[PDB]
Amino acid sequence: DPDELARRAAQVIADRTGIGEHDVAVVLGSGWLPAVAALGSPTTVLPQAELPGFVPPTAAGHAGELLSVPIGAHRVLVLAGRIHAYEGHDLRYVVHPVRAARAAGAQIMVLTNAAGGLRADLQVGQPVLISDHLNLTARSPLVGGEFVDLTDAYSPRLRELARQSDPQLAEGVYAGLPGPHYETPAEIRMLQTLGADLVGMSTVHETIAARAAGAEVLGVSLVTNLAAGITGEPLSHAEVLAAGAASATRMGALLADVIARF
Amino acid sequence: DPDELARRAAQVIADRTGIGEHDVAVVLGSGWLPAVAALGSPTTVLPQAELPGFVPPTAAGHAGELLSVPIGAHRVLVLAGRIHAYEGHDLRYVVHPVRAARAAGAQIMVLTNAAGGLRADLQVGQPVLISDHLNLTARSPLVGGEFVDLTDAYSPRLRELARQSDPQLAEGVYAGLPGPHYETPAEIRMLQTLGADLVGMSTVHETIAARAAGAEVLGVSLVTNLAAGITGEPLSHAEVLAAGAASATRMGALLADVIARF
Amino acid sequence: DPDELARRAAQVIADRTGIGEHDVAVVLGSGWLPAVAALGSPTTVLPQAELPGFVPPTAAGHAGELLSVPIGAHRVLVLAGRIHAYEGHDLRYVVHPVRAARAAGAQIMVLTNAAGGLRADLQVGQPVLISDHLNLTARSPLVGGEFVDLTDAYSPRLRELARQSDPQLAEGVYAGLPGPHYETPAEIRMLQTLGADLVGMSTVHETIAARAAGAEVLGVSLVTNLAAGITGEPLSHAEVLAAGAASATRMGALLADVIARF
Ligand SMILES: Nc1nc(=O)c2ncn([C@H]3C[C@H](O)[C@@H](CO)O3)c2[nH]1
Ligand SMILES: Nc1nc(=O)c2ncn([C@H]3C[C@H](O)[C@@H](CO)O3)c2[nH]1
Ligand SMILES: Nc1nc(=O)c2ncn([C@H]3C[C@H](O)[C@@H](CO)O3)c2[nH]1
Repeated sequence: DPDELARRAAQVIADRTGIGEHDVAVVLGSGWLPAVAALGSPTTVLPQAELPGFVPPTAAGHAGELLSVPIGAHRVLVLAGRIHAYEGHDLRYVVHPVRAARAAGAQIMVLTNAAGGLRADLQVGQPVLISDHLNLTARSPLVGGEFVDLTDAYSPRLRELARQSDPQLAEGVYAGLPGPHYETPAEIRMLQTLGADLVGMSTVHETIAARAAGAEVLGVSLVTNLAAGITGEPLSHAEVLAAGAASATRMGALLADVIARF
Repeated sequence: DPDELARRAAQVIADRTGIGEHDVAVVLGSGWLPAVAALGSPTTVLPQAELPGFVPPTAAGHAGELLSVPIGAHRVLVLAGRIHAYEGHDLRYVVHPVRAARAAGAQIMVLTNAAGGLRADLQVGQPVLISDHLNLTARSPLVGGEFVDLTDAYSPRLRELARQSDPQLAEGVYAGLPGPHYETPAEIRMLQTLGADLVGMSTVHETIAARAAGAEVLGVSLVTNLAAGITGEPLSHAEVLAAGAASATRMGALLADVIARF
Repeated sequence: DPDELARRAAQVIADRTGIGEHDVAVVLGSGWLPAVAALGSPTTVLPQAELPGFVPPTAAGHAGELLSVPIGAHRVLVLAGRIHAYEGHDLRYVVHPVRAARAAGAQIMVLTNAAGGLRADLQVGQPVLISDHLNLTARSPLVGGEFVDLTDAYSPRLRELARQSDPQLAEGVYAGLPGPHYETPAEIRMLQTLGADLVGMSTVHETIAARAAGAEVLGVSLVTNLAAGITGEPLSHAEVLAAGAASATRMGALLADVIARF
């Protein structure tokens, strides 16, 4: 039961961190791992394998960590190593950290990702608030009659707060596609016609899970590349990571500043 | 085998109803349950659990009913309680009532749903004939080489007939999305660009199954809300049901009048 | 493991054909089976059931063949009988022949299909190079962190080469949908707004698999019908096959000429 394992994850967190309430959570996207040191000093580092429900039962492999990091007046659960739908596991594992985090008291999820830039003004290394998404996975992490209203899925308030920290932060619609392949240029023209400014392979489920769980969502894309076909520059995951690395100190400091304003 | 269980469901129906041919079938959408009393007097009430193939093997729970209701010169199988793709069961259970109904002689499926209104003229409580759909689930209830031509999936004739009953019935394209989450406003702008007038979480599979089974389809959406972001009014399932309730007497009477014209 | 069975398929091929490297592969689409005799003389005919990984474990049935055909200075693996996603088997079986073929040395995949024509100039019996695709299946045949850049998924060079053979070959964006149902006219207007010139039920996975495997892709659609609603002419699979048959000699000769230019 996802809610059960989430509650049980949250007991482990509170137990092992000594912290009954982590007020905020962050999921670090592709390339955002080096941003951790910029976020602050982890006080607890929890192997995700030690937390109920974080690891898909099968396809074994050394999952990442959940950090408890004091950021301003918040204990923040920071997810380092996430599961993506394209790994082929149930979405419950994709969104488990949001649910676990919510069970541990997280009222804000900061959902970060690497994204391809579609909108003309967006440039590589530029962080972009997600104002909205297009879930183009044909999936939901919610599994029977759980309506969730997705109006303001990406809290305008958290965005204003984000902008108080960085007033020039652009915002954009993010299209979540399954991946793990990147888009054809024709897909990218499609996405633009669909109203996407950003394209990625995560986030949408986590946002939906977050909202269903009663949490607010700040989405932040790091534009790591302009989306396929826009310039002709070939996309690569190693370019996405390297872009995230080159931008990671700034991204961490951005998040720390923004999260402290929450 | 879906066709087998459908044939076997149809034997149960004919046996328990005493009616060899139900000429029409109705699937009642979200909120349309109170419309039953408006449809007429059920002569037989069949627990869906007593009909082969209606209940997904696992995820147990007290399924609904299939009513045999005389409506005009028709015995009409009326599905009260339906299964939605978002329940996570195979689409065969989503569309089993259409197939069962077709096996019991249904030549017309009346597929009703609650939908969010996208088109400018559509208002809450307004019934809307489905002129067509966008199946945006990336799925089909058909499972190997079963081509079905979906040209006129929503019989223009049944629509004209529907309009003979209610000449001001608008019509619209319905986008079937998986749910169970409602759309982001950005998704709703996407859908509009895609040509949808209505958005929901059912119908498309049933229509496809219906057409594959050789049956005609009248789709009717009750607009229960304007789609996300159009007004800013938050979407809720309880608003969808309450809208369906407020509109249910009319909807039942509409369907009874329309079905008798068939 | 798809790569393992692919390598093992390739050993079988090299063993049974006596040919260590098949430089090219062709997947024949719906209706393209009669084009085989036009392609050349098969030197080996391999039941797909005798090749590791070609047949889905369950849903048994007499799969087709993989032909080794000398075409110009190439040994070409020609897939006769393919698996489509709509058969409900894992995509690994959909794309196994591309992977097997790549393991047997194929550097070019020629991916042929029947498609519905959306673009105004496209006519029935007209072959159309795929310049790009819209993967509208919400799926990928790649299964964990396998980025594949899909920029130039359909090699412009192979297209120019194709055009050296037939300078009037049009090109078009192909939208791969799951099927097996054909589109509603509203879906077809959607697809056009999305930038599709052609619509089908295959190819996109094979292209993605091909590219992931390091192979170049020539896509060729035979326009078998104008897409749903464009003319009103009802779509049928038997029309698709008959169109493919009427056009098969030409299509085979086209492919033979084009493949020899590779
Ligand atoms: N879909 C998609 N298109 C892009 O151009 C793109 N650029 C970066 N990313 C993100 C998403 C993943 O975190 C990770 C993909 O491995 O990087 C992208 N995703
Ligand atoms: N997807 C979607 N968007 C809406 O705005 C909307 N409004 C009503 N409905 C319908 C569909 C289901 O029967 C049921 C959702 O629980 O109500 C909607 N479905
Ligand atoms: N989706 C779709 N729409 C069409 O109008 C259409 N016309 C031909 N085809 C192709 C695809 C399959 O090979 C096969 C469908 O059985 O024929 C189509 N596919």
